[PDB]
Amino acid sequence: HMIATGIALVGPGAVGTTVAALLHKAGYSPLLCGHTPRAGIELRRDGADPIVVPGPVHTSPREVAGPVDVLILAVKATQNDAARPWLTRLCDERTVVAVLQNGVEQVEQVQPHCPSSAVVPAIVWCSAETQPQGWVRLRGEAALVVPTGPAAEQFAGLLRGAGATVDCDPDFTTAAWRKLLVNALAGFMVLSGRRSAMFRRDDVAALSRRYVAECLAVARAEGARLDDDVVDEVVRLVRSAPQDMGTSMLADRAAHRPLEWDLRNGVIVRKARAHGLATPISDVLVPLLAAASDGPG
Amino acid sequence: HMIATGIALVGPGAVGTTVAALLHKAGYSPLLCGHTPRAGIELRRDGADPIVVPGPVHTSPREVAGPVDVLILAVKATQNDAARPWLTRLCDERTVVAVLQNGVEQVEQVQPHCPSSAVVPAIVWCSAETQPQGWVRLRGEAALVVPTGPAAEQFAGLLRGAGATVDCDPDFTTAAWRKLLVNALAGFMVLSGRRSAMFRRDDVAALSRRYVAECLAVARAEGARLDDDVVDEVVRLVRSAPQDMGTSMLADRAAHRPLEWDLRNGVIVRKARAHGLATPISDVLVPLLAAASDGPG
Ligand SMILES: NC(=O)c1ccc[n+]([C@@H]2O[C@H](COP(=O)([O-])OP(=O)(O)OC[C@H]3O[C@@H](n4cnc5c(N)ncnc54)[C@H](OP(=O)(O)O)[C@@H]3O)[C@@H](O)[C@H]2O)c1
Ligand SMILES: NC(=O)c1ccc[n+]([C@@H]2O[C@H](COP(=O)([O-])OP(=O)(O)OC[C@H]3O[C@@H](n4cnc5c(N)ncnc54)[C@H](OP(=O)(O)O)[C@@H]3O)[C@@H](O)[C@H]2O)c1
Ligand SMILES: [Cl-]
Ligand SMILES: [Cl-]
Repeated sequence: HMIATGIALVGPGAVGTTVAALLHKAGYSPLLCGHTPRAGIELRRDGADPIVVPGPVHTSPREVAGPVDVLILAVKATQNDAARPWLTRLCDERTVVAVLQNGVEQVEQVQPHCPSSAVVPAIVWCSAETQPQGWVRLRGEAALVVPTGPAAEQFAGLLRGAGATVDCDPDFTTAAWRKLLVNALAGFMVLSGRRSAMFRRDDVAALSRRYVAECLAVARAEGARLDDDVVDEVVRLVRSAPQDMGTSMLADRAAHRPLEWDLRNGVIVRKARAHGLATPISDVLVPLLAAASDGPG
Repeated sequence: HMIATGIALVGPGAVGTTVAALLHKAGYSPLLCGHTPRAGIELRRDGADPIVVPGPVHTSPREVAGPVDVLILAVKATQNDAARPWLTRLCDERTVVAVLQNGVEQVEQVQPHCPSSAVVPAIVWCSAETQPQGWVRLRGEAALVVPTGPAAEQFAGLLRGAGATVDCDPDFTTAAWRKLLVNALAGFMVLSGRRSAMFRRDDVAALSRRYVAECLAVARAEGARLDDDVVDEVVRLVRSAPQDMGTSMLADRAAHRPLEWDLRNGVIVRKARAHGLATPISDVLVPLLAAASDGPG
C-alpha cells in the first residue's frame, strides 16, 4: 500500500461523480459505494467530452473490503447515519476521510463514525445535477476548499495531482461560513420552486440582503472573518448565475426526498441562540423548510 | 323574463361547478362560460351521487347572447381581466353579478367591468378540487356569505331556493376578513408544498399564530370586528382539517398556473401601509409567493 492509493467514494451522486470522474481520468480506480445499483457513473461537464467511471456501484458493505487509504464521503448530510456502515467497514486509523458536504458541521457529524481516522472537511463550490437520463451535469469547474494541516494537505495533493482546483485555507471557519451564506440564501428557491433568476426581482433581492445580514451576524459570532460587503456580494452572485441554475436542495424537494434544511438553514437558528442573537427571517423560513422536507402533509 | 331566470356561470371550475350542480339539480339550465372546451361539467360530493351539468362549455363570448338576469363569476381573480368580455356581452343594468372569489376586493375589481350592474360579493366556504379525471371533488357542504340589501337578498333567494346554505351578513366587511385570515394562512401550504397536516407541527403552529395576529391588526384597521380568540381559532381550524386537505392556491402552484398571491397575501401588506402597520412576516412570505407565481426562475 506504499505506492497504490486505495480510494473509496461513498455517495456516488452529483458531487461524488464529479470527483470520481477526475480521479478516473487521472488513472485511479475508486471503489464506488452507493444506494442505487448501477454499472458505472457518468459525468458530462458542459463543453467537454463525457467521462464514464466504471463500477459496479456496490450497495452492500459486505461486498467490499477495507481498510482504504482515502475515503471520500459525498452523501447528503441527511444520509450520514445510513452511510455509517460503509465507514465502519472501510476506515481504520490510517484512513483519511474527506467530507464533501455543505454546512459547517462536517467533522462534528462524521468523526464519531470513524473515531480514529483524520477527517478533512471540504467545502465544494460547483454546480452538479443528476439528469433524468442517469448522467450528472457539471456546469463550470469545481473548486474545493479544505483546511491546512497534514491530512488536509495529503487530500489536496491527491486532488491537485488529478487536476482539481483546491485551496488549503488556514482560516477554514471563515471559508465554511462564506459558502453557507450562499447556500442558506439558496433555500428561497426551495420555497418558491424557482431557479436563480428569482433573485433578479427587486422584492426578493431586498429580502435576500436582509436575510444574508441576519446570517452574517451568526457567522461572525461563530468566528467567521467576513466584511460587510459580503451581504450585497452574495446577492449579486446568485443574480449573476444562469437563470436556470438551481440548488441541490431544490432538486431534492422536486424528487420528494428529505432536505438538508437543518444543515443549510436550521443551523442559523441553532447557532444564534448561545450568542443571544435574533433571527426573525429564519424564524419564518425554517419551519416552512422543515415542513417541506419532513411533513406531515 | 318575468318567470324564467336567465343564469350564466362564468368560470366553470371547482367553485363554479359546485354552484352549477346545485342549480342544475334544482332544475335551472345555467349557461356555462369557460376557457377549456367540454361537453358538460361534473360535481362529486363525498358520500353523494355525482351530478353532471350539461354544457357545452362556451369558450367565445360571440357564441352567447345576453343580457342575463344573474351572472355568477367564479374565475380566479388572476383571470378577472381575461373574463371581462363575458361581462360586457352578458350584463346590463338589470343583471345581478355575484363574485365568488376569495379576498376582500371583489366589488372594487369587478364593478368597472359591469358599471351599471349590482355586484354581490360572495365569500365561499368550501373544499372543491378539480381531479385529473375531469370531475370536481367537493368535501363537505358549501356555505356562502353575502351582504344584506336588495341585490344580495335576491341572489341569496336564488341559491337558498336551490338548497344552498347562504348567510346574509349586515357586517360583510367582517365576514370577508374572517375568511381572508384563513386563506392567507393557507399560503404556507404553497411554500412548503404540503397539505393541512403541516399545521400540526409545533414550529409551524407557533409561526401561524404570529402570522394570523399580524393579519388581524390589518383586518381591524380596515373595519373587521373580530375577537382576539380568532388567532388561535384559525390555527385550530386548519389543524382540524383532513390531513390531505389543500388549498386552491397550492393546486395552482402544482399545475404551474398563476397564483392569487396578491389577493390572499399581498393584500395584507398593501392595506397595512395607510395605517402605518408593520408586517414583518408578510415581508418574508409575499416576495416568495409572488416569485413562485410569476417568476422569473
Ligand atoms: N450538487 C451540487 O452542485 C453541490 C455542490 C456543492 C455541495 N453540495 C453538497 O454536497 C453534498 C452531496 O450533494 P449531492 O448534490 O452530490 O447529493 P446527491 O446527488 O443526492 O448524492 C448523494 C449520493 O449518495 C447516495 N446515497 C444515499 N444513501 C447512501 C448510503 N447509505 N450509502 C452510500 N450512498 C448513499 C445517493 O443515492 P440515492 O440518490 O440513490 O439515494 C447519491 O448517489 C451535499 O451536502 C450537498 O449540499 C452539492
Ligand atoms: N376551490 C375551493 O375550494 C375554493 C373555495 C372557496 C373560494 N375559492 C375561491 O373561488 C375562486 C375560484 O376558485 P376555483 O378553485 O373555482 O378556481 P378554478 O378551479 O381554477 O376555476 C376557475 C375557472 O375559470 C375558468 N377560466 C379561466 N379563464 C377564464 C375566462 N377568461 N373566462 C371564463 N372562464 C375562465 C378556468 O378554466 P381553466 O382552468 O381551463 O383556465 C376554470 O374552469 C377563487 O377566487 C378562489 O380563491 C376557492
Ligand atoms: Cl499540492
Ligand atoms: Cl331566502
